[PDB]
Amino acid sequence: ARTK
Amino acid sequence: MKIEEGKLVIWINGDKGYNGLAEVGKKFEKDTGIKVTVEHPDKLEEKFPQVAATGDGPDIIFWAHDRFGGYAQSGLLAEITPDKAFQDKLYPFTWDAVRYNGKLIAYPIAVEALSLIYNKDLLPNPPKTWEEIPALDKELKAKGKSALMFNLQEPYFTWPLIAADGGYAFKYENGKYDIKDVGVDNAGAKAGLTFLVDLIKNKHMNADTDYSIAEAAFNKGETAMTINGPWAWSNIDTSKVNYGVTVLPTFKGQPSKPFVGVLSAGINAASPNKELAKEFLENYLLTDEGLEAVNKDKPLGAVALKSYEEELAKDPRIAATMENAQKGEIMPNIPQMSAFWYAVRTAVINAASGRQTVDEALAAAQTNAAAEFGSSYWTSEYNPNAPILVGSEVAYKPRGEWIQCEVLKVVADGTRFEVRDPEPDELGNSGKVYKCNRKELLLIPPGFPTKNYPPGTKVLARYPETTTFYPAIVIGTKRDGTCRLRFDGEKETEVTRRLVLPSPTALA
Ligand SMILES: OC[C@H]1O[C@H](O[C@H]2[C@H](O)[C@@H](O)[C@@H](O)O[C@@H]2CO)[C@H](O)[C@@H](O)[C@@H]1O
Repeated sequence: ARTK
Repeated sequence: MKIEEGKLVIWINGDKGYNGLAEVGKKFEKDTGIKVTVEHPDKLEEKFPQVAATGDGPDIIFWAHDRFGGYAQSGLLAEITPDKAFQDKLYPFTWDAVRYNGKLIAYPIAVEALSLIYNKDLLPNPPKTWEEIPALDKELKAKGKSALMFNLQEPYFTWPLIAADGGYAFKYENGKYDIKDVGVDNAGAKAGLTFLVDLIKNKHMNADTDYSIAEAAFNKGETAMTINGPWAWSNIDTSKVNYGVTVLPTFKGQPSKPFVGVLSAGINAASPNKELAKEFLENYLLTDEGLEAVNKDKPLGAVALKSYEEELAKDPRIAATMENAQKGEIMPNIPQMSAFWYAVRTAVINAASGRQTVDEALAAAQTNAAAEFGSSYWTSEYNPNAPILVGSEVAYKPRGEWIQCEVLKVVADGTRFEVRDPEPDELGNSGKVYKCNRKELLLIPPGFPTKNYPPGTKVLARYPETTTFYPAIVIGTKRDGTCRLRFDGEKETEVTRRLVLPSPTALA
């Protein structure tokens, strides 16, 4: 997934 | 013993005569010394399987017969044991509606169909056709009235128009419904839904109208017509409106075809009170006096009990109900009905709101009406947990971050899923596939949200520029529906309501  | 033992708990929908049913309860209580509690929880048709599957839930559940084949298939309903003398008391048609796999799985109570209800003072001669409604609305708007308001949030009320020119749910061939032959996306269904959408585009109806809004408008004399069933007549009687109940308008010269429902009472398969339930239903409710008590509260429609029906048969509103019923079709009771209703609900709402075209909305419904679905273990009053379908977007918990995934497979009656994180992974640029259970995912609802989370609610929300859901707290909600959040462990962050989910950690 894309993460912060 | 089970906590349920030694009393009766009965569930019935909030639009039915639950107070009348409790009067029947009191007669039973007087004779037996056993307590009866009637309840009308919201979404009871969805709640029942969850509680009955654990051996809990009400002893008796009331709903239209369409949902009972699914309950029976799932092992949630006891086979009922009326003798031949009792069976003789009810119309054979009504017993047929409560048969599943050749077994009686509920007691039939009454036949329901929608009719056109009209204000005789505003409209002494109601339209015979749907096509007449636009001009009538133009006429009535000049005096600050409207032609027609009915519930647009439940596909039941739009179905008569969808079916009129050829829409159907499941095709009946060789004594059975073919779950691979769905008719929600044919020319007839498209034509009917298009007419509805055009009514809305042309400001003759509002896509947001629901049961309560339409009822209030009709009963206050603001709209000249509504579409409703027998249960609604009591509230109209109490209002100052002079009303008639009549045949639904035709569409393209063909009758509207309402679904016919048989209100039915099932006995929970896990109930330790099956004999008490049988005594209540056979000896108290399904009698002239029992049905009269319920009917006096909210009309039942055309009752299953022959002796009492001979009276109701003369009511012009009942004649109209049966005329509409004859022009319609009996709902199937197959397990696929719940998937069908979710699909058609979504299509009607999305087309009415303009979010999707009629063709787009009905194509999706055709696909999903025939599909297996699941639900998240996690329930919330603010966000739906079903249906989780192939193509749904979910948050998935890897084995406090949750990741956005697409659903690829739903298997084992919705207890197991295959979900894919579509972002490139070291083990595949098309994304990583996981297998998971109901506790490991949350549904991201695909449609416009319906409810705000109260300030202070712990949530999982997608962080901007990520596809990961992180724990947060709701500070508040903007008018437009946007959530103002404080993310745990990081200015407040604004996140679209669609991307804000329940927190299983908080729920647990
Ligand atoms: O809208 C889908 C819904 O339709 C039927 O529910 C009816 C019910 O039969 C009526 O008695 C009354 O309560 O209005 C309901 C519609 O809001 C089906 O019986 C139900 O399973 C389905 O979800």
